[PDB]
Amino acid sequence: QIITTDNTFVSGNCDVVIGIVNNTVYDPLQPELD
Amino acid sequence: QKLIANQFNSAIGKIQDSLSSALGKLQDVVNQNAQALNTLVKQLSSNFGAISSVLNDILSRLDPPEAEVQIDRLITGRLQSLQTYVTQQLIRAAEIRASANLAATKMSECVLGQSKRVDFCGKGYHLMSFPQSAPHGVVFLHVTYVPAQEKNFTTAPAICHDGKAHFPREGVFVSNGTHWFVTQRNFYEPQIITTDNTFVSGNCDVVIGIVNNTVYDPLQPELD
Amino acid sequence: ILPVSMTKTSVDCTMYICGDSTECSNLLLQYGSFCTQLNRALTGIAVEQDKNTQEVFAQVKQIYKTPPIKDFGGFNFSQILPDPSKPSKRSPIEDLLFNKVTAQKFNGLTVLPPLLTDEMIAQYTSALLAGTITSGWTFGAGPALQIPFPMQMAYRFNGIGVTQNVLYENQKLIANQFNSAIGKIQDSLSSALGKLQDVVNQNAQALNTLVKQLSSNFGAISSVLNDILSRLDPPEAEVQIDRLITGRLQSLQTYVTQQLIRAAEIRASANLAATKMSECVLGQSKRVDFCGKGYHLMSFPQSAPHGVVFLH
Amino acid sequence: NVFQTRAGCLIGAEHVNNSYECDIPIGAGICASYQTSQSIIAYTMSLGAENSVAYSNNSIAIPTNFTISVTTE
Ligand SMILES: *[C@@H]1O[C@H](CO)[C@@H](O[C@@H]2O[C@H](CO)[C@@H](O)[C@H](O)[C@H]2NC(C)=O)[C@H](O)[C@H]1NC(C)=O
Ligand SMILES: *[C@@H]1O[C@H](CO)[C@@H](O[C@@H]2O[C@H](CO)[C@@H](O)[C@H](O)[C@H]2NC(C)=O)[C@H](O)[C@H]1NC(C)=O
Ligand SMILES: *[C@@H]1O[C@H](CO)[C@@H](O[C@@H]2O[C@H](CO)[C@@H](O)[C@H](O)[C@H]2NC(C)=O)[C@H](O)[C@H]1NC(C)=O
Ligand SMILES: *[C@@H]1O[C@H](CO)[C@@H](O[C@@H]2O[C@H](CO)[C@@H](O)[C@H](O)[C@H]2NC(C)=O)[C@H](O)[C@H]1NC(C)=O
Ligand SMILES: *[C@@H]1O[C@H](CO)[C@@H](O[C@@H]2O[C@H](CO)[C@@H](O)[C@H](O)[C@H]2NC(C)=O)[C@H](O)[C@H]1NC(C)=O
Ligand SMILES: *[C@@H]1O[C@H](CO)[C@@H](O)[C@H](O)[C@H]1NC(C)=O
Ligand SMILES: *[C@@H]1O[C@H](CO)[C@@H](O)[C@H](O)[C@H]1NC(C)=O
Ligand SMILES: *[C@@H]1O[C@H](CO)[C@@H](O)[C@H](O)[C@H]1NC(C)=O
Repeated sequence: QIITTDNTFVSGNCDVVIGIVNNTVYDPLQPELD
Repeated sequence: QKLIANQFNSAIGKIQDSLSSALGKLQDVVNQNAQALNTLVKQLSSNFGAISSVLNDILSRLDPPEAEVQIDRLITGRLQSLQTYVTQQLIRAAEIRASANLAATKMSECVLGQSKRVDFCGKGYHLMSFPQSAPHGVVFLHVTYVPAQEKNFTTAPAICHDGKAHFPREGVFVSNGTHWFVTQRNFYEPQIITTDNTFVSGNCDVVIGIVNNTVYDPLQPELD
Repeated sequence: ILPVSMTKTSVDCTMYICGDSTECSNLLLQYGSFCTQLNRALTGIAVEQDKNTQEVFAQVKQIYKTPPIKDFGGFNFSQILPDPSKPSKRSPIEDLLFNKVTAQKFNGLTVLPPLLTDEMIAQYTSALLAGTITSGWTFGAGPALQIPFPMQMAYRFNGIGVTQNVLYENQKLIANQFNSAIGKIQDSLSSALGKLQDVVNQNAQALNTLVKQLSSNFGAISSVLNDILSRLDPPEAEVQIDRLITGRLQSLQTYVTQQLIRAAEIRASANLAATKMSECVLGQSKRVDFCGKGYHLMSFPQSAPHGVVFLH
Repeated sequence: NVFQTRAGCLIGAEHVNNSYECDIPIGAGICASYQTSQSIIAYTMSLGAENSVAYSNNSIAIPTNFTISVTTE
């Protein structure tokens, strides 16, 4: 599935996990407000 | 993650130091078997009411027609002793079978997965178990999860924002005196009360305990 | 109703098989290993019965006291919690069960008192009840916390697939239904006990058979061992004496085997009751039809004579 | 010297009104231990730590830390 806000929750900063990757979020409410 | 890894390593070292200082369950059955074996060997040293303990002596000093009653008495005494030993061994084998069934269920649940039943794979919230080889038995290193430090909080079962009652999906409304936050029941993770973690169910005139709070409504700022 | 312990007894050979004669002890030396086996089995049975109470009631190392505030959101806990009017610690329900369920030490068949008294068992049940109504499950899985009983009941509702918005909207209805159910089970329990009365009756029957076997001649010319010694002479009455000893030894071995089977059954029942306490009482068991027919929420253990009951 | 309890007559050890943990069981809720010179003392077993949990209708406790403990069975 496309990584969105509904299935992913945010917690903490970025420099807290030894294993992290760079990716993007679709933000499924951004195109709806256009 | 480093703190949890260090805690796990310290716990492993602690149980390794504690186990080096004897075992109760494993040493009991060996002692009972040794006592039963010793009693079985010592049974033949008695006479069981006869005039001799060893069949050779009575068979030598007396003819087998004269030794018939003594040999029969020794036969029935040894038969009674063997029957008692077999009954005791059967009871012990039933106990060992029950213990082995319990250990097999423990290996199936706590080792091959995370058992949801509490107080079955160690005191506290169970995480995983590490079986280890033992002579005539098995042990389990039940890695559990228990709380250490807690704080007193003020709780409210519902929140009435705009005439509708808000309930936490997974967390619970807690307060430190001035503000209100939602956190899980096993860890303190205060979060701002929003629409995502709260659902509206009816009005706020049906619950005995409620507080006058607000909802951040994260949809609203992004609309501008 | 699940029994957890039975009557502890200690039976020896010199007091049961033998009487006031010395030659009985002399002839008992050839069967001293059997008497050692029986004494060790009885000692192990008593130790097992003492240990069974610890695995069921002593689940917490800390004693929890009931707070004086009895406002639990409408839930009436008068019957399960102890009352200050009675000097004993037994709960109203426990007092009803104590009187609901009802010498043999003449011939050396002494009764070993339990390590934990009935007052201590009632105190353990009261501590478990106080921990359950104030923390729910955190007092049995680590450090004890505090929680209102309405929130604890909402938490128990969430463990069976029902959301918490159906609880606070009709909390008065739930409290009234719980109070009515407690009153109904109190009224029904006053009308007897099936599992608890079976073990006591079985032990009494076994002891009665044990004292009745002494009146049997076992094929000899007399029942008591003193009449043959007083009437006959030792060397020709030694066969009758030996017949009496072997008959009494067979009876004692049969009694020991029956008590060992009963003790194994009692240990199995005690393990079942301990698992029921640990899952249903100290938390919420997800196993269907394990803590009662239906969706389990919580259980309240109550002290019973030589047993324990569960109010799921 | 001589103490009379529910589980018979106990000699060789004195009786103390203080209640501690039970090391060597005796019977009827009374145990014995070798405490402080030093001598064997018979006393009623303690049932645990006598503490009262502060319960209120608007008070909850949320833990903030944890320890990863391993129990050997
Ligand atoms: C993931 O993205 C972050 C930020 O976009 C990257 O961090 C930057 O790394 C470069 C070179 O290593 C630095 O000059 C910047 O100062 C960093 N920025 C920040 C905000 O830390 C990171 O390198 C990226 N990871 C990968 C694997 O490409
Ligand atoms: C209770 O917790 C809240 C959340 O951290 C505290 O509110 C913050 O306090 C700091 C300084 O103490 C301020 O800089 C923040 O702006 C406050 N947050 C908000 C949203 O206003 C609050 O102080 C805590 N209460 C007590 C008594 O310590
Ligand atoms: C929470 O706020 C509401 C609205 O301000 C309060 O409801 C009012 O309560 C007063 C007296 O308690 C009444 O005279 C008003 O008619 C109420 N208005 C409405 C719209 O219901 C409510 O009392 C507050 N909660 C608490 C606990 O004080
Ligand atoms: C909890 O239930 C008990 C029942 O055991 C209630 O006690 C009764 O109260 C009524 C009201 O005056 C008396 O007429 C009865 O004689 C009481 N019975 C007993 C056995 O004491 C008690 O009032 C209930 N408590 C609450 C808060 O509902
Ligand atoms: C939770 O408990 C752990 C273990 O007691 C704490 O970790 C200790 O932290 C102190 C100071 O930060 C160090 O000096 C110790 O060496 C740490 N011990 C271990 C085993 O790592 C941790 O700080 C606690 N967390 C909180 C928020 O109090
Ligand atoms: C995985 O382990 C290897 C071995 O040290 C290391 O080189 C690598 O960076 C690690 N990757 C992550 C994501 O931790
Ligand atoms: C919470 O309050 C009670 C009494 O008000 C106190 O005994 C307890 O220690 C407090 N908890 C903490 C974590 O301080
Ligand atoms: C808690 O109980 C006390 C005593 O009855 C009462 O005064 C108070 O209003 C109650 N609080 C809530 C939130 O129900």
